[PDB]
Amino acid sequence: AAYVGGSDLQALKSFIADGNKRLDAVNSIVSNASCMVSDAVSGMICENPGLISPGGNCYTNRRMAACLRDGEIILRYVSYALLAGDASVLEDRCLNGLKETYIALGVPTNSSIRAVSIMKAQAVAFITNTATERKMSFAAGDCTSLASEVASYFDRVGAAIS
Amino acid sequence: MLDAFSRVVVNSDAKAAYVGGSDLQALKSFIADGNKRLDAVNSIVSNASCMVSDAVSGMICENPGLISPGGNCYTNRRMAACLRDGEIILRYVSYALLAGDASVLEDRCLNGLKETYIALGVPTNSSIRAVSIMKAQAVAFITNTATERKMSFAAGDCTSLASEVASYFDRVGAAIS
Amino acid sequence: MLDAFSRVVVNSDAKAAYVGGSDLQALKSFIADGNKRLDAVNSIVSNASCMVSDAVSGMICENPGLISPGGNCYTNRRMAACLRDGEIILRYVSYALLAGDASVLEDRCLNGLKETYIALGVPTNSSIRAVSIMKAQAVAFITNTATERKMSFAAGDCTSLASEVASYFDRVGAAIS
Amino acid sequence: VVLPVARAGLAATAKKNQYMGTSVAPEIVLTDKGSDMSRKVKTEDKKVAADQAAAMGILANMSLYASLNPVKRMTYKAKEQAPAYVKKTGNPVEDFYPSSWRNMAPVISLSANRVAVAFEKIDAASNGVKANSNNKPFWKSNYVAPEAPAAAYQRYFPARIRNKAPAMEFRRPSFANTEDPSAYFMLQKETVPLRMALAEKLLTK
Ligand SMILES: *C(=C)C1=C(C)[C@@H](Cc2[nH]c(/C=C3N=C(/C=C4\NC(=O)[C@H](C)[C@H]4[C@@H](*)C)C(C)=C\3CCC(=O)O)c(CCC(=O)O)c2C)NC1=O
Ligand SMILES: *C(=C)C1=C(C)[C@@H](Cc2[nH]c(/C=C3N=C(/C=C4\NC(=O)[C@H](C)[C@H]4[C@@H](*)C)C(C)=C\3CCC(=O)O)c(CCC(=O)O)c2C)NC1=O
Ligand SMILES: *C(=C)C1=C(C)[C@@H](Cc2[nH]c(/C=C3N=C(/C=C4\NC(=O)[C@H](C)[C@H]4[C@@H](*)C)C(C)=C\3CCC(=O)O)c(CCC(=O)O)c2C)NC1=O
Ligand SMILES: *[C@@H](C)[C@H]1/C(=C/C2=NC(=C\c3[nH]c(C[C@H]4NC(=O)C(C=C)=C4C)c(C)c3CCC(=O)O)/C(CCC(=O)O)=C2C)NC(=O)[C@@H]1C
Ligand SMILES: *[C@@H](C)[C@H]1/C(=C/C2=NC(=C\c3[nH]c(C[C@H]4NC(=O)C(C=C)=C4C)c(C)c3CCC(=O)O)/C(CCC(=O)O)=C2C)NC(=O)[C@@H]1C
Ligand SMILES: *[C@@H](C)[C@H]1/C(=C/C2=NC(=C\c3[nH]c(C[C@H]4NC(=O)C(C=C)=C4C)c(C)c3CCC(=O)O)/C(CCC(=O)O)=C2C)NC(=O)[C@@H]1C
Ligand SMILES: *[C@H](C)[C@H]1/C(=C/C2=NC(=C\c3[nH]c(C[C@H]4NC(=O)C(C=C)=C4C)c(C)c3CCC(=O)O)/C(CCC(=O)O)=C2C)NC(=O)[C@@H]1C
Ligand SMILES: *[C@H](C)[C@H]1/C(=C/C2=NC(=C\c3[nH]c(C[C@H]4NC(=O)C(C=C)=C4C)c(C)c3CCC(=O)O)/C(CCC(=O)O)=C2C)NC(=O)[C@@H]1C
Ligand SMILES: *[C@H](C)[C@H]1/C(=C/C2=NC(=C\c3[nH]c(C[C@H]4NC(=O)C(C=C)=C4C)c(C)c3CCC(=O)O)/C(CCC(=O)O)=C2C)NC(=O)[C@@H]1C
Repeated sequence: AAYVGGSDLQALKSFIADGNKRLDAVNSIVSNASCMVSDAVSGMICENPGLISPGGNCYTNRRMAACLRDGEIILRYVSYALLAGDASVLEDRCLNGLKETYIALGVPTNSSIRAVSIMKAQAVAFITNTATERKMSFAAGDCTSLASEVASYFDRVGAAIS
Repeated sequence: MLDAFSRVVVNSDAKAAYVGGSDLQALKSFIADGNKRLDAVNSIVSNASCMVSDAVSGMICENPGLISPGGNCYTNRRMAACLRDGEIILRYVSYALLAGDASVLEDRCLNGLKETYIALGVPTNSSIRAVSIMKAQAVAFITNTATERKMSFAAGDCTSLASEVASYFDRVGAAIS
Repeated sequence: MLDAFSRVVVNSDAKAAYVGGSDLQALKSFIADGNKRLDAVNSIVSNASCMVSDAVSGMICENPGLISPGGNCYTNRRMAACLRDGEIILRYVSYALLAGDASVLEDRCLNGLKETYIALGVPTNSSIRAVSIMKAQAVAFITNTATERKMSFAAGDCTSLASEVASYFDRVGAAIS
Repeated sequence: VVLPVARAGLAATAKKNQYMGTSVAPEIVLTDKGSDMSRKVKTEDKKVAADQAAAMGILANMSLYASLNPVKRMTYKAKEQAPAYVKKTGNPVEDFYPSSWRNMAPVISLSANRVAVAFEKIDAASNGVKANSNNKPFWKSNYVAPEAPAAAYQRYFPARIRNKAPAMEFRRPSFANTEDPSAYFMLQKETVPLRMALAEKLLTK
């Protein structure tokens, strides 16, 4: 574990002018991360109700608790990727070996992509403060560059499972 | 066959669930007469106590022999079982109206109900008369022609749901026949 | 013991007596000339159906006008009542033989009988002939001189018991005289 | 001259991601109270847990949505699941209404923006005796009755006395001059029957 604050935090903010903007975009995802994963996986089942049918992959409480875990593990790496600005840790630790794992278990990759697609939609609403149900208080300005970057990190997830 | 909900409730996983909030509003998009169908269920469920009490008492009026000495609604438990079954029968029809499917009504409730009733010596002809009285109050409530209690509704036509409920009760009559 | 036997036949709330082993040996000590008396009453009860049918069939053979219209054995109801009375009288005479006294027969059977037969129009002279046949039958069975049945006994004389039973039958004809 | 299991392990280890079977994900928490001395960012690897309790809420609520939706009912025709083996007993009361399912019925509750369904055991009663009082728990819990059997003259013979007579039966000891515990006598009373079939057969002859 590491901590950065005070005078040392201002040093890391000096390396990139959007240091406050980048940190304000991680605080809109980790504050809503519980609502995001719960809505993504639920929205995956509204679209494809065969997942909670007999023979489904989200039938039984043990499997869906693992499905809910996976969207959280995925989202935590993408949130770390935004804070760090690089996809290196996301690719090396989370996405390397995921698809070979999923085919053996029988996890459907196409519906798994739908959940990641919803979280990417939920992410850019929170970063750009355009959510219809909830708002956050921000200094006035434009974060369109950062919200584009988060979309790119979700597509590395989708590419790795395709 | 069951549906998605009753399959989890027979597994003893969860006994209750709710659809609400935004997810309810998405459910409205995939149904025609969505406000209408939830309104017709409300008219049955909010009168569930009065409907059953009217039905079995009407069965007593139509034939007094059920509370005869040597009858079958003699002793306090058999009468209480009569009120219980009429309540149980009614609530499945209210769920069948909600999902628009007789399957859970047929597989869970109606399956084998007749041979049970023959084993208990239940008069099946009079059980018909209870569930056919319960039909009459349902169609009266939905079309809002009910004399004693009037509901407040946005205007429209509800013949379709009125004809739908009469089919469901008639199916119960067929299995119990 | 024998007084309690008389209460068992007279009372309406008397536990049906069963007697065996040491209580049957006690009874054998209490009855006067016990084994011959028990063998005398056994010979009656073992033939009682043939006795009553033959006695009524005898009184009818000798006066067939009893079966003509206006005859007091005409119609099935009358014939049945006559057959029934023949068995009742035989049964009370068999208890008088068991007891060695007429009191149960007099008190329970013969008191009031004359007046009922007079009131009903039952002919007492032909009744006395039915009784006289069952007298002859009873004397024959007790002395083992019946024509078409023999019973098995230890050798001896039972003429005292036959003479006693004759006195009980002769009492029925003197009461309805 | 080849060890295949050793080659399989070494080839697998040289490519396997160490993190893939551990569910460890980076946690981020940021503190900000509007002063430059308060702002602090920390990161820490932490294993993500499976909350089986909250998974029930999603599974229950969506399956109700999946059943009330009528167009997903045809574009997604779900599969029949065969029920588990439970032995049958021939009585339809226990075959068709076993105690695990018996008396359950769906309560429906409709509110502003909420539709809720709950399966509940429906009890009702008369006086203070309930319908399911027949099946009370064990912690809330005799002699046998015998089988029942199938007048101007009245001054002389009352109705309680008419046609009533003694009845008697015997069994002498089986062997001459010898004791026998199987020997008996019985003394009783009974009303003589009408004998009407024998009286008809005798009247015909
Ligand atoms: C099935 C019935 C089904 C779903 C359930 C649900 C899935 C879904 N959700 C969106 C859009 C969004 N959901 C968001 C999450 C939340 N909003 C909040 O206020 C709280 C904090 C949080 C948890 C509930 C967000 C932020 C969005 C973004 C846009 C918006 O505000 O609507 C979608 C649409 C995805 C897209 O935009 O393409 C879906 C599919 N919807 C269902 O129908
Ligand atoms: C014996 C005396 C006997 C009665 C018991 C009674 C039985 C009976 N009931 C109906 C019809 C209806 N009962 C209804 C129930 C009620 N109306 C309300 O407002 C409350 C909430 C509720 C409880 C009292 C309803 C709605 C009806 C339909 C009538 C209508 O159009 O409103 C019937 C007639 C049904 C039929 O056989 O066709 C009977 C026989 N009547 C008795 O004689
Ligand atoms: C008309 C055709 C007519 C008669 C009917 C019949 C009536 C009658 N009966 C007796 C005498 C006896 N009847 C007896 C009965 C039986 N004997 C048996 O062996 C069987 C088991 C049993 C049932 C049929 C007996 C035992 C006697 C006594 C015989 C004896 O004399 O010792 C009589 C004659 C005596 C009398 O006059 O009272 C009569 C007339 N007889 C008919 O003629
Ligand atoms: C895009 C996400 C938003 C938006 C974001 C902006 N925030 C700006 C200034 C700002 N934000 C913070 C808080 C943030 N910095 C930290 O160090 C911490 C965490 C420890 C948090 C989470 C600060 C401190 C600041 C600086 C101003 C201040 O002192 O309050 C900002 C202005 C640009 C800039 O200052 O660099 C923007 C644009 N605003 C939006 O409208 C979109 C939706
Ligand atoms: C026949 C049964 C009735 C009839 C039914 C109608 N109801 C209409 C509108 C309406 N009803 C409700 C309440 C109901 N829908 C819900 O979602 C909820 C809560 C879950 C309940 C139980 C609502 C909210 C509405 C919509 C109100 C609006 O118009 O904005 C209606 C109009 C058309 C429609 O929307 O379906 C009809 C015809 N009305 C009658 O007169 C008969 C007797
Ligand atoms: C006139 C009745 C007979 C006759 C009868 C004799 N029987 C004699 C002995 C005897 N009889 C029985 C049966 C009787 N005793 C009972 O306990 C019961 C039923 C519970 C019955 C029906 C028994 C047991 C005995 C005792 C001898 C034995 O069988 O072991 C008997 C001899 C009496 C004596 O002197 O002790 C006689 C004379 N004999 C006749 O010749 C006429 C036709
Ligand atoms: C939900 C969004 C999906 C779904 C997911 C399931 N995943 C299951 C097991 C599983 N998942 C992973 C990958 C995951 N674990 C990690 O450590 C990493 C990151 C470093 C990732 C992101 C693994 C390795 C495993 C297996 C090990 C384990 O059980 O924890 C799973 C259960 C499979 C089973 O039935 O045995 C499910 C259901 N499945 C779906 O259909 C939706 C789309
Ligand atoms: C009143 C409308 C009727 C009638 C009712 C009676 N039912 C009796 C017992 C009984 N009922 C059922 C079926 C019921 N149980 C369920 O779980 C559900 C479905 C969800 C159904 C609809 C069963 C299986 C049984 C027997 C088991 C039990 O209740 O403990 C009953 C008592 C008779 C008895 O138990 O011997 C009555 C009186 N019968 C009538 O005559 C009127 C018309
Ligand atoms: C057969 C040899 C007769 C004959 C007999 C009939 N008796 C009729 C009625 C009757 N008999 C008695 C006496 C009887 N009942 C008792 O309870 C006792 C002793 C405890 C005895 C000895 C009574 C009291 C009655 C009237 C009540 C009843 O019927 O039970 C009878 C019916 C007459 C009629 O209804 O027409 C008949 C035929 N009848 C004959 O003619 C021959 C001689």
